[PDB]
Amino acid sequence: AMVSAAEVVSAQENQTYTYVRCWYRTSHSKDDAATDWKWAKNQDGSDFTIDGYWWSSVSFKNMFYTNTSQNVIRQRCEETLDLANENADITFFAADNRYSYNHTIWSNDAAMQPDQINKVVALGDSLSDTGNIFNASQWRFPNPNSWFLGHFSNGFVWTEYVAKAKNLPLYNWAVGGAAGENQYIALTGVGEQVSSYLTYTKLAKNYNPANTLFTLEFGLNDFMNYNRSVPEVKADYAEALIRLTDAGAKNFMLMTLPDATKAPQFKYSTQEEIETIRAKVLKMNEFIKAQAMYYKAQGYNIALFDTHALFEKLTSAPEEHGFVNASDPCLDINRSSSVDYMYTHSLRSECAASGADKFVFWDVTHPTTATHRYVAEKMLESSNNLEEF
Ligand SMILES: CCCCCCCCCCCC(=O)O
Repeated sequence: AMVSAAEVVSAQENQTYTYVRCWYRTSHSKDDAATDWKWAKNQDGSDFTIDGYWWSSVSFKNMFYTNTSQNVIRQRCEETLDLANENADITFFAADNRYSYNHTIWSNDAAMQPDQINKVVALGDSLSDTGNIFNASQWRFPNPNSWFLGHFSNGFVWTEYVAKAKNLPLYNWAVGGAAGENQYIALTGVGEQVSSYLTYTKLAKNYNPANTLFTLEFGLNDFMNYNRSVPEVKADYAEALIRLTDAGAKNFMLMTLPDATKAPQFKYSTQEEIETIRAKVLKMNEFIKAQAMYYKAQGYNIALFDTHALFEKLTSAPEEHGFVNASDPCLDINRSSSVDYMYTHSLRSECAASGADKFVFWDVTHPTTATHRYVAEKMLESSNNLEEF
């Protein structure tokens, strides 16, 4: 059951209030990842507060549960900041004071919800993480001057673009790792993400898992550091889907893995290492397609997007997709060291000239926010903008 019914009522009845931290990109340019924050206000100038309750598992990572909708909170942030900036890329969190870390706000659903997708729940790695490893690392990994507030990019990741296009709240369980290295590998596992999603949603009011759109992508971390073999990663992926569908999940956005060996990171790897990872990716992608077919045959709503085929096109012919460069990071990083994520980096001259929206890669591994937007747009086109869901 994860949390007893008694524990749930006791936590839900422990009613209180908290404040809202409104984050925003300080520059009008997506070349600058730097952010700042302001407390949300009401139109009369008074502090905006939200009512609800706190809950943390043995993780001690506190989530605030409110009846106030994500749209109302976003609206308060937008009006408070009054930034005539198209690239403000506003995000928000619960915080009692300046000492507080960035707590996720869960907006409780109404008892009478229509049978329709009303939220996005993301699971995965640094292709989806919006702040979990950042929060875990105490706002250090990745550096907030060169990576957009805990996202491994210069802005929003594909899940945020998918959720925004559909005007849906996004709740993130994805956790960034370290490409080609062993840092955080016992903490980033999809098993722990599914367990966490199953524990925290038990505290939500009127939660109907049938109304959640689940996104899932992982396996590249394990293939890059040799932590889990192809069959071990296939088993982990199959387990995540078994556990989620057994817990009432009905809707999934699945994707094949892009060939990470096409990223700037692998300029510094040996050909032997590259061919090994490429082969694991190809093997995993056939399994992902088989899993999508398996759940579709059982009557689940599955949208499978071939991200692998898209990144093959993006890296071989960037000019056909609106990019000038798919071979270098936009940031002036010329090695593959996890240590670089702790520091500030200038843009390399070619990226300063063209703008970050014309580069496929932000750093040696991760796509820029323009690439994330393109992937989101291509996925939304393949799924005919909520067709099966
Ligand atoms: C060709 C583009 C490839 C994009 C690779 C994205 C990085 C995958 C995530 C692996 C690191 C991690 O987050 O644990």
